[PDB]
Amino acid sequence: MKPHPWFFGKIPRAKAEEMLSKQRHDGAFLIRESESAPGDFSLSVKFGNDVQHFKVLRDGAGKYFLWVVKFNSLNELVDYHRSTSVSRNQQIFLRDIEQ
Amino acid sequence: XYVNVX
Repeated sequence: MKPHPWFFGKIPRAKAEEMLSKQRHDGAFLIRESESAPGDFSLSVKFGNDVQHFKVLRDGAGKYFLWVVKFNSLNELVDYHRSTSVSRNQQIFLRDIEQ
Repeated sequence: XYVNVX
């Protein structure tokens, strides 16, 4: 198969912002491993000229989520948010980076 | 920070 082009591993928050601020399309994102919280994943995404950061949460049942809908994998969370906004105030749909 | 916390 093909590996996922959105997983960037352990990269700083500032480095994700520098990279995403240079993307052209709204929704360009990456998943990175948080340095502030070891073991947590951070979803960094571009909207307008800004770069917003979302913490990938895990509930008591071990399911991943951003708000209320629960997923069995990061892969499913990411794919679901290609057509459902990651934000409750803005319409930010995840779309792959131009590598 | 994080838009979704809390």
